[PDB]
Amino acid sequence: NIKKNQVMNLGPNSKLLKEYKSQLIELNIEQFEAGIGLILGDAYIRSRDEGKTYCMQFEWKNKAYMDHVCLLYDQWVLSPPHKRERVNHLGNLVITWTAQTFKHQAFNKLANLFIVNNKKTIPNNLVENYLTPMSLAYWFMDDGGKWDYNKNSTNKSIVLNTQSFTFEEVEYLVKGLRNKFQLNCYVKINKNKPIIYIDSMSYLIFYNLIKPYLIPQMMYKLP
DNA sequence: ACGCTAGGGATAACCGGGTAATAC
DNA sequence: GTATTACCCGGTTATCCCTAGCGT
Ligand SMILES: [Ca+2]
Ligand SMILES: [Ca+2]
Ligand SMILES: [Ca+2]
Repeated sequence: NIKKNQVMNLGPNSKLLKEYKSQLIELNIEQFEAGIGLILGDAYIRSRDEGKTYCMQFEWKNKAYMDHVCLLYDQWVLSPPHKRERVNHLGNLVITWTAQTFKHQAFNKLANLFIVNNKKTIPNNLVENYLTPMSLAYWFMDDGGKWDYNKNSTNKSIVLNTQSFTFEEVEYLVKGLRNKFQLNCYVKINKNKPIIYIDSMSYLIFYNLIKPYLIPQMMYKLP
């Protein structure tokens, strides 16, 4: 075999790199299930060879969450998280962490569920067939948040920020969330765009499913 | 009198493209 | 000189959080 450490400094077209990539066949169960939530959430899955191979790009503010995701698909990620620091139009410095997998056919397994002809879509019964408690956990760590950010609140309502998807796509996601996980949720409007509102009634049932995957530095997102 | 929204803001993400390092 | 491609860019804004002030 070939160790990861031997190709953590070699160039992109390295012979030893390609032989290491041939040793890896598919994503493991944890990498696929989490991938679902990540692609629904904050991750970006892309092909440059028109569908032959795919890779995932990551960018987050939270260094620790970036570290956790990098460790997940450890064998798919060559480098440690890289730091950016950019100046925006106001003239403010913005600190963010970035990382990416190498391209590999194993990622086609994930991308074939979302990317159809360049543009990302959501299949009719995605949640019912593919979304697991682990998928919901990473999706929450990406898009999750509170409904009530007022200090001192009895409202334990969860929100999933899905402003990028169409109202139809989100409506279908709500159908899955209600049926598979018995969640009292529905679509709400924010900036003329859809979000998933989870009622405080289903908070216990939602928390129990995502407990065995949550990281401490992401516990602030919970009410 | 104050809980709870809808409205809003400066990000914290998401998109592709460019490049610099190997193979032949 | 052309193919390959992980790492690194810049464009750009929908995000997650914050809160005015509405509604009872
Ligand atoms: Ca997201
Ligand atoms: Ca996020
Ligand atoms: Ca976005």
